[PDB]
Amino acid sequence: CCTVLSAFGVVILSVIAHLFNTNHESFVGSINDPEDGPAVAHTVYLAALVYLVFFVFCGFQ
Amino acid sequence: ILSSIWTEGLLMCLIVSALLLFILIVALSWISNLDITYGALEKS
Amino acid sequence: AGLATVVTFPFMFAIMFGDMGHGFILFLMALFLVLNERKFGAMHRDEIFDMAFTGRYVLLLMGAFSVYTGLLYNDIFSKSMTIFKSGWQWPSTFRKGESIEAKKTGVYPFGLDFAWHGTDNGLLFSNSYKMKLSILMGYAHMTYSFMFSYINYRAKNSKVDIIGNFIPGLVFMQSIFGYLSWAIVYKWSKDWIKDDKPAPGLLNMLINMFLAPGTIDDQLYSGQAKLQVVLLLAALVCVPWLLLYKPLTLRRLNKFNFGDVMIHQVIHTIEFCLNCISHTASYLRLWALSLAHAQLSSVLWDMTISNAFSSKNSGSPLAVMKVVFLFAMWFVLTVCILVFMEGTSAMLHALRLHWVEAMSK
Amino acid sequence: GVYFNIDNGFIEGVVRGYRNGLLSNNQYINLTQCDTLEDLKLQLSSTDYGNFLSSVSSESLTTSLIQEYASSKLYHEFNYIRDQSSGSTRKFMDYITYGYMIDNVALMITGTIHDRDKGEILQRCHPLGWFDTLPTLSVATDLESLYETVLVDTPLAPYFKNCFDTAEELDDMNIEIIRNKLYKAYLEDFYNFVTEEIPEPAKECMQTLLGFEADRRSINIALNSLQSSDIDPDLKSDLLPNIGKLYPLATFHLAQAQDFEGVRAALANVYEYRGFLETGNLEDHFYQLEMELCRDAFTQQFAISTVWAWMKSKEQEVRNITWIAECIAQNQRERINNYISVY
Amino acid sequence: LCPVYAPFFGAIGCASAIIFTSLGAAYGTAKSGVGICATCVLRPDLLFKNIVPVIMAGIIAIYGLVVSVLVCYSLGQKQALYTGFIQLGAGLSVGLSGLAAGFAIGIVGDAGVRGSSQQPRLFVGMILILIFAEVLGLYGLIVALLLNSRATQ
Amino acid sequence: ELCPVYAPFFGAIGCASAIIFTSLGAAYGTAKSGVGICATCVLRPDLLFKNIVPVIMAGIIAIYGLVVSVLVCYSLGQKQALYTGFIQLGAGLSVGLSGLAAGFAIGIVGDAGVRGSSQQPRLFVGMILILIFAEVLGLYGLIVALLLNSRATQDVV
Amino acid sequence: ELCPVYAPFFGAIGCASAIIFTSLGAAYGTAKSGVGICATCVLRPDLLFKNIVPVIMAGIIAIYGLVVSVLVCYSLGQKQALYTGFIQLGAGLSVGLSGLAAGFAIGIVGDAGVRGSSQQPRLFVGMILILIFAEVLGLYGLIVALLLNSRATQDVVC
Amino acid sequence: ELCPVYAPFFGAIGCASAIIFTSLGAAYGTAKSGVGICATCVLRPDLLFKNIVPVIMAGIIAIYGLVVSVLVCYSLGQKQALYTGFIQLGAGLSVGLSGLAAGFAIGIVGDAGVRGSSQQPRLFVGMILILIFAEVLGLYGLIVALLLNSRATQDVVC
Amino acid sequence: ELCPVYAPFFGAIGCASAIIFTSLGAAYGTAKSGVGICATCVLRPDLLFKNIVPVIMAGIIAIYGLVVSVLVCYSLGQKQALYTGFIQLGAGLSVGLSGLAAGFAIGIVGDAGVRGSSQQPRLFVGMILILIFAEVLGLYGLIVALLLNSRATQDVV
Amino acid sequence: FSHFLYYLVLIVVIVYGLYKLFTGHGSDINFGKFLLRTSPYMWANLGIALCVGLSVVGAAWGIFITGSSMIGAGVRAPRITTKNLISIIFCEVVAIYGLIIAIVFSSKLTVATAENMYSKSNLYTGYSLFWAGITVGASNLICGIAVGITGATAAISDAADSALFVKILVIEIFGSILGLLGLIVGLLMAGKASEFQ
Amino acid sequence: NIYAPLYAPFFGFAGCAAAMVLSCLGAAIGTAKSGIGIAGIGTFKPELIMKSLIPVVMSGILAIYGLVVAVLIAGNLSPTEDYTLFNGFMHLSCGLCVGFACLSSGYAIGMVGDVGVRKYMHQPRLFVGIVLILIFSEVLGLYGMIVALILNTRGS
Repeated sequence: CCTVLSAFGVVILSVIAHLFNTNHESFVGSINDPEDGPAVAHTVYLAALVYLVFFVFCGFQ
Repeated sequence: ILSSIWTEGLLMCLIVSALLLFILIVALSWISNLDITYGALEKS
Repeated sequence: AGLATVVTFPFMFAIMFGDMGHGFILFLMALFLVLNERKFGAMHRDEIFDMAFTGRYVLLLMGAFSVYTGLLYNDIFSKSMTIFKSGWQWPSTFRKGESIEAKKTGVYPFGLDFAWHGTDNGLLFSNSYKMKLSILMGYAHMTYSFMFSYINYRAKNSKVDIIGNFIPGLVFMQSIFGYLSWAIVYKWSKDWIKDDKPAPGLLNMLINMFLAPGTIDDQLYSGQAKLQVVLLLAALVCVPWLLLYKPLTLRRLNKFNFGDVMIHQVIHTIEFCLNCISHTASYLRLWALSLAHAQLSSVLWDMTISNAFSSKNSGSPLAVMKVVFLFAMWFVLTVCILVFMEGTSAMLHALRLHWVEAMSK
Repeated sequence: GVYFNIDNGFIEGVVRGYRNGLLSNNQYINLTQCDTLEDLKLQLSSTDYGNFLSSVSSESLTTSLIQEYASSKLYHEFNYIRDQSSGSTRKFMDYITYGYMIDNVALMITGTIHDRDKGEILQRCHPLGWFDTLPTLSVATDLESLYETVLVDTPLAPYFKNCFDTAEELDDMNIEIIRNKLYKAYLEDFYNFVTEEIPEPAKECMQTLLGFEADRRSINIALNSLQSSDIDPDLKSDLLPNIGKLYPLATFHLAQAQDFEGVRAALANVYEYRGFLETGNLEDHFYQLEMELCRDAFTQQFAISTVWAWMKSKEQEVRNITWIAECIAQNQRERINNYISVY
Repeated sequence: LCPVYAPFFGAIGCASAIIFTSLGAAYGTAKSGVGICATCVLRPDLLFKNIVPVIMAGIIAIYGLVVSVLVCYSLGQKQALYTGFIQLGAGLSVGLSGLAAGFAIGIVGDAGVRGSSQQPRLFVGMILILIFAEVLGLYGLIVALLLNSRATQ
Repeated sequence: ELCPVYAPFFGAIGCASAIIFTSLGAAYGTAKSGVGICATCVLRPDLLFKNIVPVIMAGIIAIYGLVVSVLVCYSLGQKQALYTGFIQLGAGLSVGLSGLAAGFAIGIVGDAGVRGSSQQPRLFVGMILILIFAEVLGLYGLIVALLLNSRATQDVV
Repeated sequence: ELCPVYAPFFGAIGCASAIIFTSLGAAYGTAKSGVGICATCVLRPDLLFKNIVPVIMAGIIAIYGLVVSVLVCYSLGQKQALYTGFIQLGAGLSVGLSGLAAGFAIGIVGDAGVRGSSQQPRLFVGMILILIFAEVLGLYGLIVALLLNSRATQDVVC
Repeated sequence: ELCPVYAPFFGAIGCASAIIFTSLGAAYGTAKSGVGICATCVLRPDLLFKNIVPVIMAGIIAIYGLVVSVLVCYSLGQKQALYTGFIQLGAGLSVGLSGLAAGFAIGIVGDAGVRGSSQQPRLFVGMILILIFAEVLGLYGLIVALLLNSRATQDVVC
Repeated sequence: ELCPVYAPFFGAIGCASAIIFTSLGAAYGTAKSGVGICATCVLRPDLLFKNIVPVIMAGIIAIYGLVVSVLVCYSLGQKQALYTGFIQLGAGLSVGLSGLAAGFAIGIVGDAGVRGSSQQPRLFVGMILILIFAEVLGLYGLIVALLLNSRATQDVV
Repeated sequence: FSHFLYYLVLIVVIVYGLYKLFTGHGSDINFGKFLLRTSPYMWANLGIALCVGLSVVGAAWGIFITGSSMIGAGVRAPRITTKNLISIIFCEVVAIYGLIIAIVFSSKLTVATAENMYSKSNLYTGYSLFWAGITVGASNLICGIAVGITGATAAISDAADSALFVKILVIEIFGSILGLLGLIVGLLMAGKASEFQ
Repeated sequence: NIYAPLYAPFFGFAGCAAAMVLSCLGAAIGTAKSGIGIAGIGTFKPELIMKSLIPVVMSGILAIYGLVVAVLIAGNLSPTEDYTLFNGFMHLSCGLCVGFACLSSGYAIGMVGDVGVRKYMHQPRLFVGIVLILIFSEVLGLYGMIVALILNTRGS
């Protein structure tokens, strides 16, 4: 079941990292939201790569 | 003023915490009366 | 009744289960069973998976309508979609930390507007919208399933049953809650600010239509005070008429137990006139469970991945394992609660809305 | 009836379902029209007994095997109702079986005086009155070495409070005295349990069902003491229970009842037992009054006395089926309609 | 207007919203788990379909947890009595409702899983009864989440 | 006025009740479900070490109380606010009176389950599954008390 | 101060108590002994007007309460001393809570006496003898309340 | 100072109590005796209307409470003396908690009387006489409250 | 200040309580002994006036209350000291709650002795000998209240 | 032990009232000033919360009373387990009564200005919402318990004979009058009550 | 105004609640305890059920008795009109003397009309006596409603 969670971890976190990179107002637009967009995108995109490693490793099971 | 010891705020904290403690005592007396049907667990 | 169920049960589900993220997950785990229905058909199914695979087409529609209605809402794992152009603009120059309003530019094209997301009074507007949505869809479902009774009595060729049950039922239901569902649409149609008129309250309009007839404090339309008296008399004339037409004309056609017909029609009149009020307030679970699903999907996001978003330690191993662990904790909680142990409750509530509120008309 | 269905919701509705399997008068008339025990089996198979004699197959079918299996399914239904019981209900179910434990004690210690084998005097014992040291009553003869070895760990141990062992071991004359005295102390204890812990709708209609047991046992002790007993009234008054409708004025006159008229004039002053000793079978009078007291205990809803009123009615049903199957197997049909049906 | 004793009612509402709900959920888990353990000694293949009453009792405690978390994010040192008593009402509503719903799920669940082993047609019956007892916690959750939205206005 | 003198009373009661009522809950869970172990391991003592799971899951409730008692104890002070005392009272009661319920449920389910698991060995997995739902009640109380105690001294004056 | 406004409260609840707690002891002595008459005279109905003496002696203590309630009632005023209210409360309690005891004693003795006087007719003179001792307990309370009520408004001032 | 603003509270609860406790006693006397009527007229149908006299005897208690509560109600005033409220509270308690006693007595006597009168026809006169001795308790309470209520507003002032 | 307005309250409660609780004790001692007599001499009615001793000894401890509730009644004034009201309350309680105990003891020993004295004829002397020890309890309470009431107005101002 | 506390609290109340009354300070036990000076939001929120709480504790009460006997009575006669669910429904509607009254009451729950806070209308609409929440929650409690009892009798009389459920459904109708009457009275009581202003 | 303080509607809405809650409590005891006795004879002679629904109807009238006085107390309560404390005490008393009146009358109807209906399956001549005892036990709440109406008209 880790491959399903890992595929959603690729897709959802890649979309979230792209929405932090382009300064989308549903993620950056508030005062309580983080200030720097690509600084959060750089640490969400690496998590997308980590879940892609889990998806490739559990895809050969 | 209502009182100096039994003020307007203490005396309505002790009504809220009496209603809540009444509901607590009732619910604990419900859970205390909970017994297990032992005959449906033995071999006999 | 299982031929109008085939659309209305997934749709009354989707009104309670409104989200493009959970809806796409449910549609995907249904389409997995639809595309693999040949390997699963020749297989021993235990009771839970036999229940899930016997209805592999109820879940495909329950996902396909949930995507549509969660595109009507802006609710994609409790987030908004800035697809279209907004009808609200925010002021450009304002001090930091103060409360500001938005000025209306236009109206949002398809669905609810995305400037209601991080909003203090957005939940009041969503309460009003979803309450009136539940009222109008319950009205539509009840007045659609009430015509099937007329088609039944017409196929049985019984004009006595028509004039005794359908017509006094129709002009009792439509004269009260058809008027309420019309009044919601007519309040939505008028502007009430450009006209400089007070916006009427529709709860204490229907309260005062039965208590104090003819007295209208906030006028909603021209000729309201004399048309509501006509609608009140049309509703009150059908309480003796639905109770006294059919037994007194079955007794006249014997010139058969009159006690078994009169008592049955009294029970039918009391039950129907009770249920016309008791079901239009029971369809507000379409707003209740939708509010519960939206607020739980919001306060799960805010506790799990709103903590994982930080512009500090960008690229650090601890700051990325934070995001990995919080996404895993978010995803298993969404799947375990907000899909399996929330959409099952929405499924069962759209089920009882058919078993009671629709299969009694 | 507001706190009943917490622990007793499922228990009553199954017992109320067991009540609907009581045979009515038409289902008894359809049994009296049978010609063979096989026809009676097939007639019972349409009732809620259905296929209880299925492992018999028309050859070994006697009128005692019907009484065995029809009562055996009563006992298994009682055990199923008892296994789902908890708290005061389970204790109430145990107090019912204590009166069968007393009969099995008094039947087990008479099979050792007569030196009958222990494996055959236990198949005649009652299955509901089973305690784990019941076969070990075949170890001693006197009362003290059967109490102090076996009957201390039994729940019949508080009931040996007046059984005076004068070091005479056992004849058949004093085992009946021990039986009546254990049943006397048991009726006292179970009446005090019903009065103490059983709730109020199941209290008043259970005190009457239990005082009837005490009155019937008082009349049977005071009437069987004429023929096969020569005892003093001061020793006879320790055998009569004091909970019933009949105690404070009439069991005194039943204690010094030396003749049949000493019983009859004592039971003429009580209002609902007069006329029992005049005409007809007295045992049928007591069973008819038992069923009329068990019928109007089902009419009160949220009561645990429905278990007592069910199992005594189902025992009377097994007795009526046994009487009918005894009539249609021995070809005597002069008194086939002597069954008792209030349902 | 905003006294010093005003966050007592909000803190005790946040307390009671999980206390009474966990008491109800514990009764619904324990009493209906006795029925599962008593049923599944003679017919053990019904073990994982009789597990529904303790799951519904857990959903009750989740409904109480939601109100407790959403009340404790609106507490402050200098809140008014309006916010304090509206958090108290939001606690009492879901508390009494989860307590009642958990008692009802516990008393219906063991009877249902006992009747389901004798009659197989009573599984749908006990599920349809327990769904009515489940949404009573929702009926208190509605008032709790409505009184939460009127906290700071 | 914001920081009165009687303000550590509610904080000390919150530090006490978090361990008191979770010790009551864990004591009932150990007691009721240990009577069942001692009754059903006189016949089958080979499964003595797997019936111990109701006792362990009961004793987790006392650790839930201990964590909140330590975290409330290391936030007490002489001149703390009355808000802090109210929050510590709420966090003490939220762990205590919820772990009491969790311990009642663990004791009842464990005593009903270790007695039925010696007659049917397949009931053990169902017992573990019910005891997880009984132990997450105390876990939810722990979550509520930690979210209160993080809010206890945040913007206090 | 010496005759306050709340002073007739104790006099009113002493006028009320002397019939309340007296009549709910007389009711026990009537009911508990009347279920002993109705259960005994189904076999000996010739003793019906002879066994009814416990009910009569339970009705006498209610008259003992009535006399003291009337005498406390006709000494009430708007402006009376608080001493008078205390004395009238004491007299009302002295009649009521001792006539309650006398009624309990008459009720417990009377049904035991009438159920036993039909087996042995020489127990009736013993029932009367025990029942006079059980009934004089209310007469003692009436004596105490009359000696209080004679002291109520004797040397009161203000 | 002498006719305060909270003064009709005592008269209001005195008007309430003379219905509350009196209807409670009358309800006990009707219920417990009607159980015996419906339990003995199963096999004795002709005695169905002779046995209503406990129930009628208990209804006269509620009529006693009704009369005193109406007569208190027509003396409640806004500018009422506190003495008048105390007297009306005493007169309400004196009817209520004595009619409760008489209702207990009639309810416990009357079912035993209709259970024994179905078995012995000469026990009916004894039942009626014990019920007269039981009803006279509530009659005493009504006498005390009518003598007491007549003293409210005699010499009231301010 | 030494003689307040509320001072006759305690004296009136003492004068009432002197006879109220002794009437309760005498009622218990008369009731149980009367049940014992009426149940012991339906067979041997020759012991009717012999077994009347528990009823008489229970009736004496109500005369013990009637003495002190007259001696307290004739010392009640409007302007009396609060010390006098306190002593009269103590005297009323000292007779009342001791004669109540004496009545409990006489009522238990009385029927336990008259139900057994119908069997053994010389248990009557033992019954009287135990009832003397049960009636000197009320005598001790009488002595205590008579020593109090001789001091309620001795050196008062 | 509970009777000992009931007597101890009563003795302490009598001793405190007589001590406060004898010393000329008996007006210090002032229930009217207690009503004037406590916050109206306490009474309003307490009435709303007890309305929706005590409707649900009666609905859930009736649900287990006529649910456990429905499942017990359905063992031999399983043809009741769907038809007789209207007895669950009749005792479940008393919770939606309390819910739709609690929301209508919470609509009257705004922020009142501190200068007119203990006014006539603000205190009126605290008292009205308190007692109109009590009279709806308690009425739906008692109605839910009565409908549960008369549905538990109906669930067993249905399994006895099928023609008895129609005859004993009428008793459930007369029992479910009560929650609707409480629904009416709680709307008439808070009918003239305004918002907090 | 010292005779019309602002806490006076507390005792008027308490009169409303005591008039409704205790009267529907009495009505519910009277319909539930009697429906137990009606359903108890459901199998034994089912034809006597529809004739025996009278202690359910007479129990339901006791809720109308509380409904009338609850409407008539709630109609005298407005935040703009002056409302004396005399009026509030009077509404408290008229709700309190109808609530326990209907409660006692419902207890009496519930205890009478299930024993009567439950013994009525044996003797069919009981029905006139049962209806008569139910009338005597149902006028108990009518007495309290009469007192409540007179007291409402007096206090306003």
